[PDB]
Amino acid sequence: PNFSGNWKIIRSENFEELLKVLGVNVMLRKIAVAAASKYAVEIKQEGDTFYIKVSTTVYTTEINFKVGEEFEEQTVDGRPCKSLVKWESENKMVCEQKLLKGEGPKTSWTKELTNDGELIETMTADDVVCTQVFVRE
Ligand SMILES: *C\C=C(C)/C=C/C=C(C)/C=C/C1=C(C)CCCC1(C)C
Repeated sequence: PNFSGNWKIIRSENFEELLKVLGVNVMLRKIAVAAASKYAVEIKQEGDTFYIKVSTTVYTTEINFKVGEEFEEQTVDGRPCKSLVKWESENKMVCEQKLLKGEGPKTSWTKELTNDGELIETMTADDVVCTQVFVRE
């Protein structure tokens, strides 16, 4: 479908609770929550190949992958992982991650296009699910 677009966050839920699972201390969590209110996602999708640029006010990175082929990225708290994206439905993809070194919570993310034109991203650490909602800019 059409994940392609420039997406601006309109809602962020449970992000602090996710970072807490990930071991981030309280005051860095609060500043990161503030940073998540400026979270923007730029997506270019060509077939099952995705170019995704995620950014806040002072930081930007790119995540490029093809559905079904392993790649390397980082968890949201910054630890390197191996990742594999698969479709779950026409408009939703799920990414499973595996830490490259050491241990830690089981992390994953998802992206979904709703039939209202919203992008819904979730991020998971063990038990805790962060949900962020975007609209096209
Ligand atoms: C939606 C798909 C992918 C691959 C996105 C991954 C996004 C992140 C690891 C984003 C982290 C951020 C959050 C949620 C808010 C503060 C700072 C970032 C923008 C880096």
